[PDB]
This record gives sequence, C-alpha cells and structure tokens, in this order.
Amino acid sequence: VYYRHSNHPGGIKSITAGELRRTNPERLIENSIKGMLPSTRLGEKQGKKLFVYGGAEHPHAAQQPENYELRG
Amino acid sequence: TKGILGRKIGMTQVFGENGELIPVTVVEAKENVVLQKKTVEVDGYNAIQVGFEDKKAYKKDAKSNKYANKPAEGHAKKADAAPKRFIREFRNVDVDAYEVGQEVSVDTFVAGDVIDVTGVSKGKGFQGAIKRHGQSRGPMSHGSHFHRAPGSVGMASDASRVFKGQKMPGRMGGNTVTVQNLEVVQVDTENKVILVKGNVPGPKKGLVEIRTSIK
Amino acid sequence: TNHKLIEAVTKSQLRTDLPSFRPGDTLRVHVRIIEGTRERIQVFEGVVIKRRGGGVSETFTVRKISSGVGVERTFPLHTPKIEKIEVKRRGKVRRAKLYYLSLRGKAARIQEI
Amino acid sequence: MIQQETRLKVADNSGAREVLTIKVLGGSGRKTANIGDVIVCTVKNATPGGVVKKGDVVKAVIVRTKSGVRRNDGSYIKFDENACVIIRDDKGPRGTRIFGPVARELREGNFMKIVSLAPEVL
Amino acid sequence: AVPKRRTSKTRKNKRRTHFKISVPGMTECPNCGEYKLSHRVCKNCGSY
RNA sequence: AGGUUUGGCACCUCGAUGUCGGCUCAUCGCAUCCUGGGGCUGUAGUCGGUCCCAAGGGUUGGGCUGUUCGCCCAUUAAAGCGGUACGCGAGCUGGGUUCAGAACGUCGUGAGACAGUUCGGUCCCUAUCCGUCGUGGGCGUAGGAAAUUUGAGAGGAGCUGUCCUUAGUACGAGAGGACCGGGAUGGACAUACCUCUGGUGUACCAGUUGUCGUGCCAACGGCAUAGCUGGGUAGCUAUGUGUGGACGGGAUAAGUGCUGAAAGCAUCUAAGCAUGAGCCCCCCUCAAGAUGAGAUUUCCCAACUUCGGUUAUAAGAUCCCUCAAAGAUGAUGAGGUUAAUAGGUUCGAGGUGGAAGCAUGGUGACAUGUGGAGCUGACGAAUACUAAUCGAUCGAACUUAAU
RNA sequence: AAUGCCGGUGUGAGUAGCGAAAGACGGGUGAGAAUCCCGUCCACCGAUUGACUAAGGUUUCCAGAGGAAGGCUCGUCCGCU
RNA sequence: AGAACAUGGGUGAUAAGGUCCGUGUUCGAAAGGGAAACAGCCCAGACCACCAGCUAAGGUCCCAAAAUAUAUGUUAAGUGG
Repeated sequence: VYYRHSNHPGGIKSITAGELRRTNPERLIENSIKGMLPSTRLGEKQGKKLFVYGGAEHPHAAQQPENYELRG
Repeated sequence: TKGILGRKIGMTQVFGENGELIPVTVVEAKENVVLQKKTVEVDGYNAIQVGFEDKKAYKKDAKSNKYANKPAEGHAKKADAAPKRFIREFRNVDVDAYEVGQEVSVDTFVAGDVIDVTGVSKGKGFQGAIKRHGQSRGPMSHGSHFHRAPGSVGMASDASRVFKGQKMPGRMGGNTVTVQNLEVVQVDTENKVILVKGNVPGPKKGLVEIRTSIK
Repeated sequence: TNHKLIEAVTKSQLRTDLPSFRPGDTLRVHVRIIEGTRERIQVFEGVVIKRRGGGVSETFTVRKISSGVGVERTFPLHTPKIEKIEVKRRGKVRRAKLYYLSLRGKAARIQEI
Repeated sequence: MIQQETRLKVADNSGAREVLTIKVLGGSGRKTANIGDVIVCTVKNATPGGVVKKGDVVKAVIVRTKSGVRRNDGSYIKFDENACVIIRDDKGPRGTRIFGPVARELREGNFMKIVSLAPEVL
Repeated sequence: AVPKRRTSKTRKNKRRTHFKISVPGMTECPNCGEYKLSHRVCKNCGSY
C-alpha cells in the first residue's frame, strides 16, 4: 500500500501497488526512482532528467537517444 | 439536456390550478446566442459557449465594461453576433445540435421540467462564528463573560497546534451555490421570462444559470 | 415599485369581481370546501381588521367570535377558493389596523362604528 | 406553539380545566407542537368529580392554538387562546362533550370522533 | 502577550516593506498645468 | 498472555508546569448503544435466547444533590465505553475546597485540634514567533494582451421513523400470532438558499397625545429614554417559504452455496466453485496550473533595433461618480452619453382625512366634497438641470525531421 | 555571566493611548488657523459646572511683547517666558 | 549526592530506568568509528602539518564507500493442543 497525508485531520489516503501500476504506472516508476536519490536541491534537480512512458513510444527523437541495457 | 442563461428579477406568487399558492422567482432570459463550439477533436472535450445580454460596440475612448474591447469584438464576430456581457460554457448539452450562431430561445424549456439553478450568494461581509457557523452564545447572566466569542480552539500540549478547518470568523458568503430539483411553472415567451418554483441564490439582477437536472 | 415584468406575468390572475373594502367593514365571505366529490360552500362572517400589500400578493383579515372564542381568518385577495364577497355594513374607524382586541367574553376592547 | 411547561386550557367535560404539558410526542429533540399533535400532560385544576382528577398524567390533542396553522391556498385560521382535548389512546375522547370551535386539521389527523361532537368546525 | 525574543534588524526592515507613501498621480493638468494628482480638480499651477 | 485505570519507585519541573465540577468547541479508537449484514435455538409462532461480521453517521429534555458518581419523571431507533496534561481557565463561571470572621459537637490544663458540621468570604495580561480562519501587494512561467477553460491534487456530503398490502397464510386441541413483495407516503433531526406569504425590528415615514419654555390665540419648532402611545417603507432576519440526503452499479467479511482427493467410504475447498453488506468505487456539491507547467478563440506589433531596445499600437493602471460588493485593499456598475449618484416629475407602497373656505351645533365637537385627501426614507420609471465629460503614466539558442 | 551598580541606546511599533462633556457657518488677524478673536444661531448646568465665604495655596492678578520648552493635536493663544 | 552494563547475592513479587552489598569494565574527567538518532553498550585513547599507505568494530543494490562476489543448502512467511 502507498500512503499520503493531506495535513487535514484524518486525511490519510492509500492505494495498493497493483492498481497504482494499473492506473498511472509512470508515477509508480518515477516515485521509486526519486526515492532513491538524495533529497537536496541538486538531487531534486537530477530527478528532473527522468522521462517515463507507459507503452513503447516517446517524443524525443531530436535529442538522438541511445539504447542502454541493464548491466546487472 | 438543456440550459440557457439568466439574470433573475425578483419573487412573486402564482395560483396553481386545483388551487394552490406557489411562490415563484421571475428569471428573464433574453439575448442568448451560441458563440463557439468546443470540440473534443480540437479542445479535448465537447461544450458550447453561450453569451447572454449584449453590450455596446467598440468605442475609441471606452473604458468601462459597457463597451467591448478589440479582442472580444473580434470574438463573436466569427459567430455573427453582437458582444455579450456574460459568457459561460455548457458541457451538459449535445453539441451535434446547436449551429454556431443559433439563437437559443427561452421556450426551449417546457412548463413541467425539473431544473438546476446555480448562482452566487449575497455577500454578508465579515462575520463571526455565531452568524457564520451557527454556534450557541453561552450565558447572558450569572456573572458570565463570554457571549459571542468561540470556545476553545484545541486540546492541550499534546498535538500542540490548531488543526485545519477550525471554523473561525471571516468572510460570510459570496460563494457559488446550486439548488437542485426545482421546477418550471410557466414559460412566458412574449416577455421572455421563466417562472421557477422557489428561491434562487444571489441578489436581484444578478446572473443565474438554468440546466436540466442531472438526477 | 416592482417591475413591469412582475405585473405583466401575474396580471392575468387578478380577479375583477370584488367590491371595495375599508378596514372596519363587515363582510360575509363565501369560501369553497372540497370533499370526495362535492364542492360545499361555507360562509365566514366578520369585521375586516387589516389589509396589506399590493399587486397579486394582496391579503386581508376578518374576525369573528360566534362561539365564545375569537377566530381569525386571513386569505389572499385573488385566491380562487372564494366564490363571492358581500359587504354587510360600512362602519367608521380612525385606524388602518384594528389590532385593539387576553381576549374572551365581551372583553374585545374594540370600537364599532 | 406549545413547548414543555406551557399551560393549556381544556375544552371538554371531565375533571379537568387546566393542564401543564410534559412532553411533545413525536421525534427526538422535537420541541414544539401545534394543532393536530399530541402532548402528555398533568392536570393542575379540576372540578369536583369527573373521571380525570388533579395529579393525573394524561394524553391530549391540540385544538385551536394562538399561532394558527397555514393552508395550501395561503389561508390562516388563528385563534384567541390555546385549547386541549384529553383523549383515551384509541383515538377517542375521554369526556362526552366538546366546547368551542375545532379546526379541520383533525379530520386529516384522523380525529373523526371529536369532529362530530364539536360545534362550528372550521 | 509579550514578545518571546527580540526582533532583529532584518525582520523589522522586512516588515517595513509596504509601509510606504503612494506617489501622487503625475498627470498633466488638462486645461492648463503640469504633472499632478491625476484627473483632479487641479488648480495648482493650472485650471482644472 | 494481553492492555495499564487504587498502589510500588522518586527519573523532569519547588529563581511556580497554578485550580474539581459545569459552559463553549472539538478530534481520534473500537473493546458496537441504534441502524446494516448474516447464523444458531432446549426457536411450535410471533416473542425471544445467542453468536459472528461490520466504525460511515447519529446518539435527550426535566426533578432532586456543588457534585464525579447516583436515584426518579417523561420520551427516543438509540439514550454505548474509552484516549487526548482524567482534552480545553493567556476561551468563561466560581457552586465544592487549602485563606483571615462566627455558631455547634467531640477531645485537650491550655494555646489549640478534628475532619465532623453550618452561615459569610477580590479569578491579572495591549499576541512577538509557530499555528489557525479570512483578505491583499510582488514576482514568475521563450512575443505580449483580453476572455473562456482542462483537472494532477484537495475539501464537503452518506441517518432515521410512520400508514397501506403481505396476513391472519404459515402456524395456534385453548386463548395467542409467521416471515416475505410495490409504489410510495407525508414526517423528525441536522444542512444550505431566500423574503412572495405569516411574523420581528425600522432612531431623516405618516398619525394621536401630557409638562414646560420661545416667538404671545392657534399653528410650528426645542427638551422630558426616539417624552409617551398606535401603525409601518426598503435593507437585515426565524419562529416563515423552497431544496438535499445511505443507494441510486454490481460486487465482498465469520456465513451460506456448487463439483471433488490425499484419507479410494466421506469431503462448502484441498486445486477449483458463487454470493450475503454498510465494503468499495462510482457517483453528487465546492475550490483548484505557485501542478515552477496544460489548452482553445480573438486582438496588436509590416517598422523602428546593435530588435541589446525605443517610440505608436492591443491593453492595464492613476483620478472621479457609485453598490448588487466592502474593516481596508479587492470585486462589480459607470465617466458627455445618460441614466452610475443627486435634484426635479410621476408612480408603487405606508398611514388614513391637511389647510383655506362652507355648513352646523350653546360649547366641547361633527361633518364632507364638485376630497381614500394632504404628507412621504432607503423602492421603481422617465428626465438633461448639478456632476463624473480634458489629460498625463506604464506597456509589446542546440537538434532532428520535414517541407 | 553575581534577577551586579551607573550611563547610553535598542526591540515591541508607527502599535496601546490622547482622562466623562454639541456644535454649525460667516467674518478678522496672520508665514502658517478645526483649535486664537468677533458675531448670529443652536445646545448644556439648571438647589447648580450659579453668587459668596473659608481653610489652604502664595503673585498664579492687569497691560504690552513672545512662541525654544510646557499644554497628551494645533496655536497667531495661555495659569508658560 | 555517584551512574549504567555483565557476572555473585540480600530485599521486593524470579517487579521497576527500584533499593542494598561484592568482583570487573566504561562514564564522571574521553574527543574519534559503529549501534538511524542515543553520557554508561562494541572498537579505540586526539602534541601539530599533509588532496600518502595498512588495518579494528562494523560492513559492500540506491540514498551512502566497498562483492548485484563465488560454490552449496533452508524459507514462500516480506521487514495449549
């Protein structure tokens, strides 16, 4: 389950992992990237170099992007 | 569904056949015309744009809102129309009807229809907690020293702050309100007014919107 | 003064049948009571004590004891439950609101003609 | 408008001239009653004899309040005083005669035993 | 009911950000005149 | 075993962490009072007993006691149990108790005491920071503007009871009494509009009247709470009139259901096999691009430029009349036509018969209009007469792909 | 560094307050006027905010000049110089 | 005026961050690394400079230095019967 509070009394909301992946999966991936970065102002800037898309199609052809393969 | 646009006039009463006393608000809807048709292919959603009563023409040294400026004078020239004083969108309607420039008459509504009315409340100013939240004004005698003040604002050193939405004094109300499930009593087309059974938000000669009730 | 749309759209339901009242007149009012299916008429008789308003929302009030207990009866000038108005007497007063009347017996501390 | 603690005048025959209202029957937090409604009350002044006596806690119905009721055509029926008929809890009067006029709301409230006993129904 | 700490120079001069006088108008006087309280009944070196 | 409520311990506070009940205002829990689902019965039957699942919302008026607590009268669907410095005194009171006076009882040689009673006994503070509820100024966002919007994300609303079948069928050797189906119904609370109706109030509205002092009769004006008494325009209002509300979709929790082996008989499950709610989400209302980025329509720069910027542009401020708005700002209606505000002229509505003349009547007083008259605030209409009717201020690069 | 003693200067902050109480307009003098002077109205005390007389105080009393401080604002005025 | 910790005991209830003795350690009077933070626990005792190197306790997916290291097994639960 994911949680968030609105600073309003009794205002805790929630959502489970599967249905967050089923609706807005981009948020699912970028949240867990950004939780793995420093929480400085430089780190929050470095999280802005990230673009996530559901489905295999993106607009960034002028930047000439290269394929990278996970070197685990 | 339907929807036209407004400016209430006042309240009166009308006698119902079979014998009744029916209090009614007189809403005058003249000078409406479709100005623009939003479409899902170009705008992402379907809606029509309507202008209620018309204003003057663009004048050289014109500075009050009584005349139209260059941009709004250019708008609604595409619609073959005069400049309007109010423009609101209706996305509860079927956009395949409504040719752009169509004059929406006041007799789109038939006596018997169930309608929704929205408007803006009357603006009471700055009020405190008795008037605005309906509190209790503790005792007036027996040595008492609190009359219209509010009580405590929280607990003690545990949770040592005030919570959100704590209902203090402030500006009373000039808000947006919608009264659901009212009724059309009569559609008078010579004078172009509508009789609505009941009360309407706002002062006299303020703008109102009328719509087919969703439920 | 209200608005020409307010008189225009209620102007039809005015009834041009009734006599001319003055507070202090005695009238007998012929009102129409409905049932299973028979529109019975019953008659209220009394002195007029107040008239307020204008236009369609006019109103008047007539007072009657008739049983030992005073009774008030207030009703619209143009309501269609009224079959006719009969002015019984005229009477001369000095006020427009005959409020001067604890009430029982003959302790109606009012003035008549 | 009859609250709790209101003195109310009795308009029939029994050892009861005067009642004080205990409770407005109805809903929770219900405050006032009017013509057609039912209160529970105690007898404060009686006549020597009669069935009801002083100190009894009884039901009644309201007939002819001072704050009169409203009809649909916008017509009113105000009265000069607040009256009361002590009832037997089968919809029926515990006395035998009714004094003064009675309003037509009781007919819709299903008080038709009390409707015929009374003079001058309006 | 009493201040708990003293106020510093930075904070006091921040609070005085809006404690200003408004510039008076600066419109040319129409019938005859110079820059003034705008749209006035201006008589100072003029005839409005 | 689990949770810590009379006690054990003496770790913070004695250069002060200052108060029991009640009032005002809340916010969490579940260990469930009502409503909602279910099952069990030594439930004939309604009655009931009894359990489990269920936390959204609701959960009262008085008499006695300072009371917590407690007994009683009436209701209600119901009148739960807890935490939060036994919630809340820089929000309130001050009845109880720890103060100086006094009476009684008991015990002391006595000064005094008890913890028993009883009467009487001064409740301070102009809000700095954080917090909360409202309302503005600045800047931002790859041409500047005006108007319409999208909605990531927030907040608010989910509660209840009558009359009608059903049914007098089940059932009852007697008296007693099943469940279950439709629209609806018109209600009680609490919400949020509004003033047409009933009512409240109205301090520059009309009328009656008593004392006194001034101009000397009268008629006016001044002061007596607006002197008092009787009515009452607009605005503001409840006690008045409208509207809303589980839920408008199926589907889940002990539970009830299907087929089927280890354990060849058996088996609601083991793989599989459906449901039963107040569960979900939907819905409903409101706010929302300072969401550090999302649109659509129209307008304007054809230049000037070292387009680094400047002038004109579209447009916004300044000022002035104002109100449907208002602490102030802000937000609306307007600025020479024209009807923003005021005067004047007519209404509406209010209160009810002005003066002058006439006719009386002993006179106090009446009539009586060719008089529902004269007066009239904030309502409405029309109108150029007095005014907002001039004029300055501020403001417009890399990259791939085409074509 | 003793809630040390003396002096100076901050913050709170352009914030609290300016001590019961009728005023309006015209004219005059002045660098400057809501506030000083002169009207004509209008209100207040009205067994006293009236007239004396004490104790007590000690020149505050009159005229002309003046506005540094004083006067809870101003001041051309004053029980102030 | 001592304190916690481990071990030996009394008291208390085989309670207490309780209290009283005995044998050690550390804090007191001790900076540095680990235990998230955290006098008393684990490692270790700072004369001064350095943008040199080896190690302790603890560690090696990102925050955050170092094995997404090997080979070989358990776990399906995520952090009174």
